[PDB]
Amino acid sequence: SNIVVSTRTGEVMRILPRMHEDINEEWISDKTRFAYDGLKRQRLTQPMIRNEKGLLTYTTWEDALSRVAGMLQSFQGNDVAAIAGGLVDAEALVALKDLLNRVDSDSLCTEEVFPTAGAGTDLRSNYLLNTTIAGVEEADVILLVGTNPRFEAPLFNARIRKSWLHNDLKVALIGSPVDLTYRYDHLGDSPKILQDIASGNHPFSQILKEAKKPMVVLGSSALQRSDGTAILAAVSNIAQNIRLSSGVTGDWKVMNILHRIASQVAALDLGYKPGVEAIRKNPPKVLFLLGADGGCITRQDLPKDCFIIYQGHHGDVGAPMADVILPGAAYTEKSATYVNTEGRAQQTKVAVTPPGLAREDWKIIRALSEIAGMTLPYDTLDQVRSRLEEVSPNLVRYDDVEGANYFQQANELSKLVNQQLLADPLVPPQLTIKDFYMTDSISRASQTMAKCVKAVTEGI
Amino acid sequence: TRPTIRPRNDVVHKQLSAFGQYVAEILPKYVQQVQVSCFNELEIFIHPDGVIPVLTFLRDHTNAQFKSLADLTAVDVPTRQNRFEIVYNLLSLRFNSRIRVKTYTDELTPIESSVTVYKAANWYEREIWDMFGVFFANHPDLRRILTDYGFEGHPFRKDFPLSGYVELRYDDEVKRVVAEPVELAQEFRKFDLNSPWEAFPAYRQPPE
Amino acid sequence: QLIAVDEKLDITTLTGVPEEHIKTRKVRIFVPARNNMQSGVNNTKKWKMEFDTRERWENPLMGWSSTADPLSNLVLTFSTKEDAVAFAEKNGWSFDVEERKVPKPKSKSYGANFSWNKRTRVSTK
Amino acid sequence: LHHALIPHGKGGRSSVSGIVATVFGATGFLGRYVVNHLGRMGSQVIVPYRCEPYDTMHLRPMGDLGQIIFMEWNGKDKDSIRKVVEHSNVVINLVGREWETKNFDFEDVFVKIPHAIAQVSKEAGVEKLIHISHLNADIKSPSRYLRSKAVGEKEVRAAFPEATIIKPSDIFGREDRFLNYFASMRLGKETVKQPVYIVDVSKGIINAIKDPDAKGKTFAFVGPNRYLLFDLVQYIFAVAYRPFTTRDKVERVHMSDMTLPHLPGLEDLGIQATPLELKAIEVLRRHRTVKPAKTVN
Amino acid sequence: GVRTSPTGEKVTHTGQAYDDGDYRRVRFSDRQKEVNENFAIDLIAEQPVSEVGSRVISCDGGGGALGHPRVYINLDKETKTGTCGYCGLQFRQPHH
Amino acid sequence: GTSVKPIFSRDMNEAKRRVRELYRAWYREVPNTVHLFQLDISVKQGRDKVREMFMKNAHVTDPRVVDLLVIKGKMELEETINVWKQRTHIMRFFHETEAPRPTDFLSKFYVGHDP
Amino acid sequence: LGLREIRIHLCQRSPGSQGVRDFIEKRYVELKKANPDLPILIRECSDVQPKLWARYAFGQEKNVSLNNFSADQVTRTLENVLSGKA
Ligand SMILES: NC(=O)C1=CN([C@@H]2O[C@H](COP(=O)(O)OP(=O)(O)OC[C@H]3O[C@@H](n4cnc5c(N)ncnc54)[C@H](OP(=O)(O)O)[C@@H]3O)[C@@H](O)[C@H]2O)C=CC1
Ligand SMILES: [Zn+2]
Repeated sequence: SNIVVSTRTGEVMRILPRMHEDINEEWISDKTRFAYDGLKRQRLTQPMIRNEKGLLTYTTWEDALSRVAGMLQSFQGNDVAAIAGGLVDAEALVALKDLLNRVDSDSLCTEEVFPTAGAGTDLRSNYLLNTTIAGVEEADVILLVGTNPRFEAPLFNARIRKSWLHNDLKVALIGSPVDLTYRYDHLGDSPKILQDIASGNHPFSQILKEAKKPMVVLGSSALQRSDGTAILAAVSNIAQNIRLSSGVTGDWKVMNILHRIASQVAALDLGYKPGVEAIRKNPPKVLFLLGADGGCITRQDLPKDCFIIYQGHHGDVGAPMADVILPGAAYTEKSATYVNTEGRAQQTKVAVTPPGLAREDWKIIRALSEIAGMTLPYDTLDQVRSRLEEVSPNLVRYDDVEGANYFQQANELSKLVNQQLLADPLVPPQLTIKDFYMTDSISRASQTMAKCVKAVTEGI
Repeated sequence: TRPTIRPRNDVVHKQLSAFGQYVAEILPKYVQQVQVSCFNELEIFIHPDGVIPVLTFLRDHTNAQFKSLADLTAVDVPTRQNRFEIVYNLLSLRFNSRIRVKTYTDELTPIESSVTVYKAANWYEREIWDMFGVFFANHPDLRRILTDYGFEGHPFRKDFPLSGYVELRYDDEVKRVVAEPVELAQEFRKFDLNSPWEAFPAYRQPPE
Repeated sequence: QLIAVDEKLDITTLTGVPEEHIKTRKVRIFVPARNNMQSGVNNTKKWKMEFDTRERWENPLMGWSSTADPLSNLVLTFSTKEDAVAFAEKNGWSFDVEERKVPKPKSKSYGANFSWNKRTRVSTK
Repeated sequence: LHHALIPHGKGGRSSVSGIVATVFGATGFLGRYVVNHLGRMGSQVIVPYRCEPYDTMHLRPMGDLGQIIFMEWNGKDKDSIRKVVEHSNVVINLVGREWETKNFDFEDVFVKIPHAIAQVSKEAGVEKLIHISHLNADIKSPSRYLRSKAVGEKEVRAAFPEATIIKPSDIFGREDRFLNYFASMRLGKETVKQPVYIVDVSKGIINAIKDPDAKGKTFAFVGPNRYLLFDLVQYIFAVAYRPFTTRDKVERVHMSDMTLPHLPGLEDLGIQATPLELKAIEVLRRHRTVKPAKTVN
Repeated sequence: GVRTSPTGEKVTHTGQAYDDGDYRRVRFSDRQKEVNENFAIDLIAEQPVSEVGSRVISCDGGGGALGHPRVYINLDKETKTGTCGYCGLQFRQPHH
Repeated sequence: GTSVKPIFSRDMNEAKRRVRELYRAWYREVPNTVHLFQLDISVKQGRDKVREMFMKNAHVTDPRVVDLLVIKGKMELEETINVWKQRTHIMRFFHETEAPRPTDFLSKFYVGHDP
Repeated sequence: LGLREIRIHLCQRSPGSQGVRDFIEKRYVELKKANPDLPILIRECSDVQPKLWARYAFGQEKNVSLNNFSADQVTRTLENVLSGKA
C-alpha cells in the first residue's frame, strides 16, 4: 500500500495513507501505521566482527569487507550460499544474485516456501494474484484456502469486505473458522475437501460451476506446511475444472495466490529458489543472511566453523549468530523496488538516510564484490535498474499490473507429480489479533506493537 | 460595502479603459492585450519587438507624454515557455496617471534596450541582467551591478537555491578569503503553509 | 533575421549550477497526494518538481539539523506535466514522472442505507 | 565507535569527522596550521594555552561554533594535562622552544613535558598520540636541543608504546624561523640542508591521524631537494632582491641534515613534497622593497 | 527536583545528561552547565486538588486575560480528577 | 523550422570566431594579471586554467548559448582588466582550500551516502 | 560452459513476439518435460524486441534477439543453446 512518510529535521514522525484506488484506496493497516517506532530501536549502525573472545565488536568498513572477501575468495561453488529476508529490495537481491553467480553458486534461498515442482517459478502467473486487488470487486464468489487474510493482508480483506457489502459477493473458507468481519460459508478444515471439490462430490463444486466470475485464493502460509505441492496441485485442479466445465468466460484468471512477505515476488522474479531446502541438502561453508531473521537455519543445521554474514538493519534472531555484521538501510532510507502480491512493482523514496555507518544494501554488495575482485559492472542506481531490466523487464514498469495468463502450462506441469496430502487440518499462523502485531524485525522492535499485544492479551 | 471595504472609483476605471482603447487603436502592430484591474491599474501587454516603439509613443504623444520611468523589473514564471516577464512602470505628470507595459522573453532571446527612450532604464536593465540573466541589446554598458565579482548564476530565478552554492570564509593557510561549497549548521526549515479549501472563488480555473 | 537552427535546448552552461548538482541529482515530477488528515483538494491541482533527499546530520552544538546540499528546499510549480518535463530537460536534470491519480467517480445513494434485501442496510445512523 | 563520534557530512566546516584532538602548543608556527587543517574539516579541537587569550585570538575563526575549546594549562602540573586530554581521542604534541628560559630548559621542554603528556594520555585512554621530534635527533649530538629530543623521543615511546613519532626536517613557511632568519641578516660551502614545507608537515600530521597502520611507526618529513647552505642563502638573498639564536641555533644550522632512508616519509602518506622554489617567492615577497640554486642528489 | 548523574552532571527536567563516553562533556570543563532548578512537574504536583460541586468547571489559568484560553472540564469520572490542558490544575467533584 | 532570433551570430562559424578572439584576449591578459595582482601562480598555470575554463564548455552546439558564454567571458575579462576584482576573486578559480573529492566507487562508499 | 538458466523475454502484444508466444502456447510444456531442472524463466517486455538469455558458469551471459522468429526458429535456436552447439 502506498504511504506518505512525514519527516522533520531528518527524523521520521509518522506514516499516513496515500490514495491508490487500485491497491489500498485510502486506508493502511495498524502495523503499517504504527510500526515505524521500531526503526529507532535495536538498530545496527556500524560494522561488527568477532574478536578473540568470540564476541562482536565494532570495526570499520574496510576491515569487515576484507574479512568477508577473504572467505568469498577462499571458497567457491556450492560452498557459498545466500538467504533472503522479508524486507529486501530487488536491487540488493539482484546484487547478491550476480555476486554469487561470479562464484558459480545457485544456492539463493528464501525463507518463504513456494512449491517448485513442475512449473515452479518459471511461469510468473503461477505465484501471483492474477485477479488483482481491484478485480475482487468484479468477482461473485471467492474461495479461500488456508488463509486468514484479515491479518496476512488486511487491505485485501478490506476489499473483500467491501465487495461483500456492495456486490453481495459470497465467500467460502477452507481452514480454521477465523473471524473475517463478515459471514462466510465454512466448508471445513481438512485439506481433503479440496480433492472432494476436485472430484465434484461437494456441492460447492456446483456453486463455483454457476458463477460468472469465480475466484480461488491460496495463501503461502498453507504452502509452508510441506504439502505445498499437493495443495497447489489440488487448487490448480479446481481452477482447471472450473475453466473447463463453465467455459472460458474470457481473461478472468480464476487462479490466485496471496503472498505474505514483501520480498517474495521480487525474489521469485529474479530466479531465487523458494524455500531453504537447498541449503539443507547441501550445507554451505559460508552463508549470507541478507536480512534473514526467521530462524529457519540455525548453527545446528550448518557445519562447524561456518562463516555467517548478516546484512540488515535490526539486531534480531539473525544477528548474534553471525561472524560479520554489515549494517544496511531500511525501507524509509533508500530508493528501492518492491513487488506486491499482485505482481505490481513500486519504488520507494529516500525519506531519511541510514543511521551511523549504515549504507545502501546494493552498494554494500557491490563494494564487497569490488574488494574480492569480482567487480560488478554497475556503479549507480540507474545501472542497477538496467541490470534488473535485463534479468526481469517487468521490474522497471512501475505501475503496471497486467501480465500474460499461462495457467494451462502451469496446470499441466503440476499433474506430473502426484504427492499425497497429510491428514492435518489447515491452521493459519495468524489465528487471532494478538498474533498480527509482531511479525518481522521492525514490528518486533516496536514498543507500540508491544503495547498493542499487551492490551489484546489483557485490556483495561 | 461598509467601512471595512476599500471604496471603488468608477470614473477612473472608465477613463483608463478609454485610454486603453486609444493606445490599442493607435498601435495594432505590437499591442496584444489591454487590462484594467479592479483597483484602477492599467496594464498593456505587447510583443517584444514593440518595446522601443510602444515606449517612445507613450512618452512623446501629446495625449500620453508618460515622461517618467518609475520602475523596470522582471518576473520569473518557470511554467511558461517565455520564462521572463519584463515590466515597465511609467508615470505621466501632465495627466497625473500611471501605466504598465508588459513583455515576455526567454533565456536566449534578447530584448531591445530602452536607454535611448529613458536614461533611467540603464541601471534598471543592468539589474535585470544581474538578477535573471536577461540580455539587453545595444546596452551602453551591460554587466553585473549587485552580485559579487565572479558570482556564477542568477539569484532571482525561481530555480536558484535560497542560500546559493558557495559561501565565504577566511583561510589562514592561504591567508585570504576563500569560497567553498555551502554547508549550514541549521538547514532552512521549509514550511507547507498552503491550505486546501480555496479562498477566492472568483479566480477558480476551469477543470480541463 | 531568424537562425532556424534545430537542436534541443540545453542551458546548463549558463545557469551556473555546479557540475555535480546536475548529473547526480534526480528530480521527481508529481502531483502531490492529498493530505489524509483533511478532505480539501485544493493542494492537488498543480504539478510540483522536487529533488532527491540527501543526507541531514546532527549539529554537535545545539543538536540542530545540518545539511550540505543547496537544493534541499527547492520546489517548483508547473501548470502541466509537459511544462515540468520541458523545464527539467532544458536544465539537464534526470527526472521521474508520475501520472496524476484522480479519485474515480462513485455512486452514492442515501436511500441505499435503508435497504429491504441488500447488505447495504446500515444498523444505525 | 560511540555514535557521537561517527563522521557525518561532506567534510566541510560544519561537518563531523569523529576526531577529538588536543593540540599542545597550538599557538606556535606549526600549531596554527595543524589547528586550521583540523577545523576546516569539522573536527573538534581542544587548545591549551599558557599565554594571554589575546595571542590565541587568531585561531578563533578556524572552526565552527563550539568546535574550538580553549583551556589553560602548564607543563609542571599533571592535573591540567589530565583535564585537557580527558575526552580526546587524538593528542598531538607540538610543544617546543628553540632557546632557554629561566623556568624551562631543553630538558623541561623536550623530555619532562612530553613524557608526562604521554603518561597521562595513556592513563586517560587516548587512542592516538602523535609526537614531534627533530630529524637530527640523537643522544650523541653535541647540541642540547637534538640531545634533548632523543631522550624525550625515547621516553615518550616508553610511555606510549603505540605512539607515532614525526621528525620534520627544518620546516619552512610564512612564519618560519629559517627563511626569515636568513633574510634578516642584511660560514658555508660544507653544510647541506633538507627543508620541508609547513603545509606538507601539517597534512602529514593529518594523514598520520587518519592512517590506522601508522601506530608505532616513525616518519622523517623531508623536502624534495637537498641544498648546500651557501647557495641556498644565495637564492634567499636573490629572491629578496638584496645584495649578498644565541649559541644553539648557529651550531644547529651549521650542522648538516642527516639521511634516514629506512624511515618512511611524506610520500608514504600520499604527499608530493612541494619544492622550495615555488614557496620561496611566497615567503620572501615581504622582504623586498628566478635562477634557482643548484641541488645535489 | 534536580538529580545528579553517576558521572556527576546535573539532570535537567528533560532528563538529558551526557553518557560516560561522550566527548561533548569537554564543553563544561572549567565552566558550568546551565540547569534550571525549579522542575515544573514537581511544582505542579504540589498543588492541591480543588473541590467544586458542579459537573463542569471552567478554568482560565487565573488573571483573566493574563491567563490561558478558557476551557471547560467534565468531572463525571469519579476514578480520577479533571486536569486542565493548559494550566495543569486539578479539579474534582466532592465524592462522599 | 524552429526559427530563433540571433544575439550576435548567424551560425556556428561566427561563434567560433568570437570564441577565438576571446581566447586571444585572455591569453594576452594572463601575464599582466599574474604580475599586477601579485599571484603566486606561474603564467603557465594561469594559461592552463584559461584553457580548462574554455574546455569546460566545449560540447555546446548552439550559437546563442556560445555567444552568450562569450559575452559572460568578456564581462569577466573586463572585470580583471580594470582591477575590479581582488586576489581572492582570481584565486578562487583554483580551489586550493578544497579537499580532493574522490571519484572511485569504493572511496565514495566509505565516506558517506552521497553518490 | 554449463548452462544454469535461460530467460525468454517476449512482449504480450507486439507482433514481433507473435511466433515466440506461440512457442510457449504450443511446446513450452514439452521443453519442461525434457529438462526437469533447468530454470526457463518467462518474462514480458513492452515496446522492446523479444530476446533469449543464456546464463553459464561464473555468471557469463549471452543474449540473442528473437524478432519475427517463428515457433520453428525459436525451437531451433533453443535446441542449439541447450545442446551447446553454435
Ligand atoms: N624549525 C621548525 O619549525 C621545526 C620545529 N621542530 C619541532 O616542532 C615543535 C613545534 O614547532 P614550532 O611551531 O616551530 O614551535 P614554536 O616556537 O613556533 O611554538 C612552540 C609551541 O610550543 C608551546 N610551548 C613552548 N614552550 C612551552 C612551555 N615551556 N610550556 C607550554 N607550552 C610551550 C608554545 O606556546 P607559547 O607561545 O605560549 O610559549 C607554542 O604553542 C617544536 O616542539 C619543535 O621541537 C620540528 C622540526 C623543525
Ligand atoms: Zn488552567
